[PDB]
Amino acid sequence: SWCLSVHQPWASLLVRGIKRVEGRSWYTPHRGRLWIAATAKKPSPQEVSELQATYRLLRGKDVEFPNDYPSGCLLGCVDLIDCLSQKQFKEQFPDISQESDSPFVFICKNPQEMVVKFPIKGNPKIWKLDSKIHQGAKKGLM
Amino acid sequence: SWCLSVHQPWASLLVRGIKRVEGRSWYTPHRGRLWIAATAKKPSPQEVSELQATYRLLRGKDVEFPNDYPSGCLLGCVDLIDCLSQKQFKEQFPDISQESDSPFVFICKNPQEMVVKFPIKGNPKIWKLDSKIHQGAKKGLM
DNA sequence: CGAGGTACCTCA
DNA sequence: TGAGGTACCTCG
Repeated sequence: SWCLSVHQPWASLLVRGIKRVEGRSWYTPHRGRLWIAATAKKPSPQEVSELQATYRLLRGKDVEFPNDYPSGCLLGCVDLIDCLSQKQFKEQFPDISQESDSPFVFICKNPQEMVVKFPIKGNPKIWKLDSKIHQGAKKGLM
Repeated sequence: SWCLSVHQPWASLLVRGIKRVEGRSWYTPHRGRLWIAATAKKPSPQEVSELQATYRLLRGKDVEFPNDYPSGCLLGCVDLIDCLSQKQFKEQFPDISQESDSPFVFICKNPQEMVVKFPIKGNPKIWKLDSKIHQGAKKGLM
Protein backbone atom coordinates (compact mmCIF):
# COMPACT_ATOMS: atom_id res chain seq x y z
CA SER A 1 0.00 0.00 0.00
CA TRP A 2 3.10 2.25 -0.03
CA CYS A 3 4.41 4.25 -2.98
CA LEU A 4 7.46 6.24 -4.07
CA SER A 5 7.27 8.86 -6.84
CA VAL A 6 10.07 8.86 -9.41
CA HIS A 7 10.76 11.03 -12.45
CA GLN A 8 10.53 9.48 -15.83
CA PRO A 9 12.34 7.92 -17.65
CA TRP A 10 13.89 6.32 -14.52
CA ALA A 11 10.50 5.42 -13.05
CA SER A 12 9.57 3.05 -15.88
CA LEU A 13 13.15 1.72 -15.98
CA LEU A 14 12.60 0.78 -12.34
CA VAL A 15 9.44 -1.20 -12.98
CA ARG A 16 11.04 -2.95 -15.96
CA GLY A 17 14.10 -3.90 -13.90
CA ILE A 18 16.53 -2.09 -16.20
CA LYS A 19 17.33 0.38 -13.42
CA ARG A 20 18.03 -1.77 -10.35
CA VAL A 21 18.57 0.83 -7.63
CA GLU A 22 17.09 4.18 -6.67
CA GLY A 23 19.19 6.71 -4.76
CA ARG A 24 17.83 9.21 -2.25
CA SER A 25 19.22 11.49 0.42
CA TRP A 26 17.02 9.93 3.11
CA TYR A 27 16.72 6.50 4.69
CA THR A 28 13.66 4.34 4.99
CA PRO A 29 13.06 1.28 7.18
CA HIS A 30 10.41 0.16 4.70
CA ARG A 31 10.97 -3.30 3.24
CA GLY A 32 8.86 -5.30 0.84
CA ARG A 33 6.56 -4.19 -1.93
CA LEU A 34 6.87 -0.53 -2.92
CA TRP A 35 4.64 0.82 -5.66
CA ILE A 36 6.33 3.13 -8.17
CA ALA A 37 4.47 6.17 -9.52
CA ALA A 38 5.72 8.54 -12.20
CA THR A 39 5.84 12.18 -11.17
CA ALA A 40 4.19 14.89 -13.24
CA LYS A 41 7.50 15.97 -14.83
CA LYS A 42 7.61 14.94 -18.48
CA PRO A 43 11.08 14.00 -19.79
CA SER A 44 12.39 15.45 -23.01
CA PRO A 45 12.88 13.11 -25.99
CA GLN A 46 16.59 13.87 -25.72
CA GLU A 47 16.49 12.76 -22.08
CA VAL A 48 14.85 9.45 -23.02
CA SER A 49 17.21 8.57 -25.87
CA GLU A 50 20.44 9.55 -24.11
CA LEU A 51 19.49 7.54 -21.00
CA GLN A 52 18.43 4.51 -23.06
CA ALA A 53 21.81 4.70 -24.79
CA THR A 54 23.49 4.45 -21.38
CA TYR A 55 21.46 1.47 -20.19
CA ARG A 56 22.09 -0.40 -23.43
CA LEU A 57 25.79 -0.05 -22.65
CA LEU A 58 25.34 -1.16 -19.03
CA ARG A 59 22.87 -3.99 -19.62
CA GLY A 60 23.08 -5.31 -23.19
CA LYS A 61 22.68 -4.19 -26.79
CA ASP A 62 19.20 -5.69 -27.17
CA VAL A 63 17.62 -4.72 -23.83
CA GLU A 64 13.88 -4.09 -24.22
CA PHE A 65 12.74 -0.55 -23.25
CA PRO A 66 9.07 0.36 -22.75
CA ASN A 67 7.51 2.00 -25.76
CA ASP A 68 6.40 4.93 -23.58
CA TYR A 69 7.35 6.74 -20.37
CA PRO A 70 4.03 8.09 -19.04
CA SER A 71 3.85 10.84 -16.45
CA GLY A 72 1.67 11.21 -13.38
CA CYS A 73 0.59 7.61 -13.09
CA LEU A 74 0.98 4.41 -11.08
CA LEU A 75 3.39 2.22 -13.04
CA GLY A 76 3.96 -0.91 -11.01
CA CYS A 77 6.04 -1.91 -8.03
CA VAL A 78 9.28 -3.36 -6.73
CA ASP A 79 10.25 -5.23 -3.61
CA LEU A 80 12.55 -2.93 -1.62
CA ILE A 81 14.80 -5.54 -0.03
CA ASP A 82 17.30 -3.13 1.59
CA CYS A 83 18.12 0.55 2.06
CA LEU A 84 21.90 0.78 2.15
CA SER A 85 24.21 3.65 2.85
CA GLN A 86 26.60 4.65 0.08
CA LYS A 87 29.30 2.87 2.07
CA GLN A 88 27.21 -0.31 2.45
CA PHE A 89 26.26 -0.02 -1.23
CA LYS A 90 29.90 0.00 -2.32
CA GLU A 91 30.81 -3.07 -0.31
CA GLN A 92 27.77 -5.23 -1.18
CA PHE A 93 27.17 -4.44 -4.89
CA PRO A 94 30.58 -3.73 -6.45
CA ASP A 95 29.42 -4.44 -10.00
CA ILE A 96 26.60 -1.85 -9.86
CA SER A 97 27.69 0.58 -7.14
CA GLN A 98 28.61 3.14 -9.83
CA GLU A 99 24.90 3.33 -10.68
CA SER A 100 24.07 5.50 -7.62
CA ASP A 101 26.23 7.92 -5.60
CA SER A 102 23.30 8.88 -3.33
CA PRO A 103 23.65 8.84 0.48
CA PHE A 104 21.00 6.07 0.61
CA VAL A 105 20.44 3.43 -2.06
CA PHE A 106 17.19 1.50 -2.38
CA ILE A 107 17.93 -2.04 -3.57
CA CYS A 108 15.06 -3.33 -5.70
CA LYS A 109 14.04 -6.84 -6.73
CA ASN A 110 11.03 -8.38 -8.52
CA PRO A 111 9.96 -5.45 -10.73
CA GLN A 112 6.36 -5.64 -11.91
CA GLU A 113 4.48 -3.55 -14.46
CA MET A 114 0.77 -2.91 -14.59
CA VAL A 115 -0.41 -3.03 -18.18
CA VAL A 116 -3.07 -0.42 -17.34
CA LYS A 117 -1.55 2.62 -15.60
CA PHE A 118 -3.76 4.79 -13.41
CA PRO A 119 -3.55 8.59 -13.03
CA ILE A 120 -2.26 9.58 -9.60
CA LYS A 121 -0.93 12.61 -7.74
CA GLY A 122 2.05 11.84 -5.51
CA ASN A 123 3.84 13.13 -2.41
CA PRO A 124 7.47 13.26 -1.22
CA LYS A 125 9.19 10.25 0.32
CA ILE A 126 7.17 7.02 0.83
CA TRP A 127 3.44 7.75 0.78
CA LYS A 128 0.29 5.68 1.23
CA LEU A 129 -1.89 4.73 -1.71
CA ASP A 130 -5.62 5.26 -1.39
CA SER A 131 -7.44 1.94 -1.10
CA LYS A 132 -9.42 2.32 -4.33
CA ILE A 133 -6.33 2.73 -6.52
CA HIS A 134 -4.51 0.12 -4.43
CA GLN A 135 -7.15 -2.55 -5.15
CA GLY A 136 -7.06 -1.91 -8.89
CA ALA A 137 -3.26 -1.87 -8.92
CA LYS A 138 -3.25 -5.29 -7.26
CA LYS A 139 -5.81 -6.60 -9.78
CA GLY A 140 -3.66 -5.14 -12.55
CA LEU A 141 -0.76 -7.41 -11.57
CA MET A 142 -2.45 -10.74 -12.53
CA SER B 1 5.79 62.87 -35.36
CA TRP B 2 8.75 60.57 -34.59
CA CYS B 3 9.05 58.58 -31.37
CA LEU B 4 11.63 56.57 -29.44
CA SER B 5 10.62 53.96 -26.85
CA VAL B 6 12.59 53.83 -23.59
CA HIS B 7 12.34 51.65 -20.49
CA GLN B 8 11.18 53.18 -17.28
CA PRO B 9 12.44 54.72 -15.05
CA TRP B 10 14.84 56.26 -17.61
CA ALA B 11 12.00 57.23 -19.95
CA SER B 12 10.38 59.67 -17.51
CA LEU B 13 13.78 60.93 -16.31
CA LEU B 14 14.37 61.89 -19.95
CA VAL B 15 11.17 63.90 -20.30
CA ARG B 16 11.91 65.56 -16.95
CA GLY B 17 15.46 66.50 -18.02
CA ILE B 18 17.06 64.66 -15.11
CA LYS B 19 18.48 62.21 -17.64
CA ARG B 20 20.10 64.32 -20.37
CA VAL B 21 21.44 61.73 -22.81
CA GLU B 22 20.32 58.37 -24.13
CA GLY B 23 22.77 55.73 -25.33
CA ARG B 24 22.06 53.33 -28.19
CA SER B 25 24.11 50.98 -30.33
CA TRP B 26 22.81 52.62 -33.51
CA TYR B 27 23.08 56.04 -35.13
CA THR B 28 20.24 58.23 -36.27
CA PRO B 29 20.41 61.33 -38.48
CA HIS B 30 17.14 62.52 -36.93
CA ARG B 31 17.26 65.99 -35.38
CA GLY B 32 14.54 68.00 -33.71
CA ARG B 33 11.53 66.93 -31.72
CA LEU B 34 11.59 63.27 -30.67
CA TRP B 35 8.66 61.96 -28.68
CA ILE B 36 9.46 59.63 -25.78
CA ALA B 37 7.21 56.65 -25.04
CA ALA B 38 7.65 54.26 -22.15
CA THR B 39 8.01 50.60 -23.12
CA ALA B 40 5.76 47.93 -21.63
CA LYS B 41 8.40 46.74 -19.15
CA LYS B 42 7.41 47.82 -15.62
CA PRO B 43 10.37 48.69 -13.38
CA SER B 44 10.70 47.26 -9.91
CA PRO B 45 10.46 49.62 -6.92
CA GLN B 46 14.11 48.79 -6.27
CA GLU B 47 15.40 50.04 -9.62
CA VAL B 48 13.31 53.19 -9.18
CA SER B 49 14.79 54.18 -5.83
CA GLU B 50 18.33 52.98 -6.65
CA LEU B 51 18.30 55.13 -9.79
CA GLN B 52 16.71 58.07 -7.98
CA ALA B 53 19.48 57.84 -5.36
CA THR B 54 22.10 57.99 -8.14
CA TYR B 55 20.57 61.01 -9.88
CA ARG B 56 20.21 62.88 -6.58
CA LEU B 57 23.97 62.40 -6.27
CA LEU B 58 24.55 63.58 -9.85
CA ARG B 59 22.10 66.50 -9.83
CA GLY B 60 21.45 67.66 -6.24
CA LYS B 61 19.73 66.35 -3.11
CA ASP B 62 16.49 68.24 -3.84
CA VAL B 63 15.95 67.29 -7.50
CA GLU B 64 12.24 66.79 -8.20
CA PHE B 65 11.35 63.28 -9.51
CA PRO B 66 8.01 62.33 -11.04
CA ASN B 67 5.54 60.75 -8.65
CA ASP B 68 5.18 57.75 -10.96
CA TYR B 69 6.91 56.05 -13.90
CA PRO B 70 4.06 54.70 -16.06
CA SER B 71 4.52 51.99 -18.68
CA GLY B 72 3.32 51.68 -22.25
CA CYS B 73 2.42 55.32 -22.80
CA LEU B 74 3.52 58.50 -24.54
CA LEU B 75 5.35 60.60 -21.94
CA GLY B 76 6.48 63.72 -23.74
CA CYS B 77 9.32 64.70 -26.05
CA VAL B 78 12.82 66.09 -26.30
CA ASP B 79 14.75 67.87 -29.00
CA LEU B 80 17.50 65.53 -30.22
CA ILE B 81 20.10 68.15 -31.05
CA ASP B 82 22.91 65.72 -31.88
CA CYS B 83 23.75 62.02 -32.15
CA LEU B 84 27.40 61.73 -31.16
CA SER B 85 29.76 58.80 -31.24
CA GLN B 86 31.25 57.75 -27.93
CA LYS B 87 34.46 59.48 -28.98
CA GLN B 88 32.56 62.66 -29.89
CA PHE B 89 30.60 62.41 -26.64
CA LYS B 90 33.79 62.34 -24.54
CA GLU B 91 35.20 65.31 -26.47
CA GLN B 92 32.19 67.67 -26.37
CA PHE B 93 30.55 66.78 -23.02
CA PRO B 94 33.33 66.04 -20.53
CA ASP B 95 31.23 66.86 -17.45
CA ILE B 96 28.55 64.27 -18.32
CA SER B 97 30.26 61.80 -20.64
CA GLN B 98 30.38 59.20 -17.82
CA GLU B 99 26.57 59.12 -18.00
CA SER B 100 26.57 56.94 -21.15
CA ASP B 101 29.16 54.48 -22.45
CA SER B 102 27.12 53.55 -25.55
CA PRO B 103 28.48 53.56 -29.12
CA PHE B 104 26.08 56.39 -30.02
CA VAL B 105 24.73 59.02 -27.63
CA PHE B 106 21.54 61.01 -28.19
CA ILE B 107 22.01 64.59 -26.94
CA CYS B 108 18.73 65.94 -25.60
CA LYS B 109 17.53 69.48 -24.85
CA ASN B 110 14.13 71.09 -24.12
CA PRO B 111 12.35 68.24 -22.28
CA GLN B 112 8.56 68.48 -22.23
CA GLU B 113 6.18 66.30 -20.21
CA MET B 114 2.58 65.78 -21.26
CA VAL B 115 0.12 66.21 -18.42
CA VAL B 116 -2.07 63.34 -19.64
CA LYS B 117 -0.20 60.29 -20.96
CA PHE B 118 -1.74 58.13 -23.71
CA PRO B 119 -1.48 54.34 -24.01
CA ILE B 120 0.74 53.38 -26.92
CA LYS B 121 2.53 50.33 -28.34
CA GLY B 122 6.04 51.04 -29.57
CA ASN B 123 8.53 49.69 -32.09
CA PRO B 124 12.32 49.45 -32.17
CA LYS B 125 14.48 52.47 -33.01
CA ILE B 126 12.75 55.70 -34.19
CA TRP B 127 9.16 55.00 -35.25
CA LYS B 128 6.35 57.28 -36.47
CA LEU B 129 3.36 58.15 -34.32
CA ASP B 130 -0.10 57.78 -35.77
CA SER B 131 -1.65 61.15 -36.55
CA LYS B 132 -4.48 60.82 -34.02
CA ILE B 133 -2.19 60.33 -31.02
CA HIS B 134 0.23 62.93 -32.42
CA GLN B 135 -2.43 65.66 -32.61
CA GLY B 136 -3.44 64.87 -29.04
CA ALA B 137 0.17 64.85 -27.87
CA LYS B 138 0.74 68.27 -29.43
CA LYS B 139 -2.43 69.48 -27.68
CA GLY B 140 -1.18 68.11 -24.36
CA LEU B 141 1.83 70.44 -24.52
CA MET B 142 -0.10 73.75 -24.26
C1' DC C 1 8.53 46.65 -29.52
C1' DG C 2 5.16 43.68 -27.66
C1' DA C 3 3.68 39.21 -27.10
C1' DG C 4 3.45 34.57 -25.32
C1' DG C 5 5.52 29.97 -24.79
C1' DT C 6 8.87 27.87 -21.78
C1' DA C 7 11.89 27.39 -17.82
C1' DC C 8 12.72 28.36 -13.16
C1' DC C 9 11.38 29.10 -8.46
C1' DT C 10 8.91 28.74 -4.12
C1' DC C 11 5.51 26.68 -1.14
C1' DA C 12 1.49 28.37 7.56
C1' DT D 1 4.70 16.28 -4.91
C1' DG D 2 2.06 19.21 -7.66
C1' DA D 3 0.87 23.73 -8.50
C1' DG D 4 1.27 28.36 -10.25
C1' DG D 5 3.37 32.89 -10.29
C1' DT D 6 7.54 34.97 -12.16
C1' DA D 7 11.47 35.41 -15.01
C1' DC D 8 13.61 34.40 -19.24
C1' DC D 9 13.71 33.65 -24.23
C1' DT D 10 12.56 34.09 -28.94
C1' DC D 11 10.33 36.15 -32.84
C1' DG D 12 8.93 34.73 -42.10
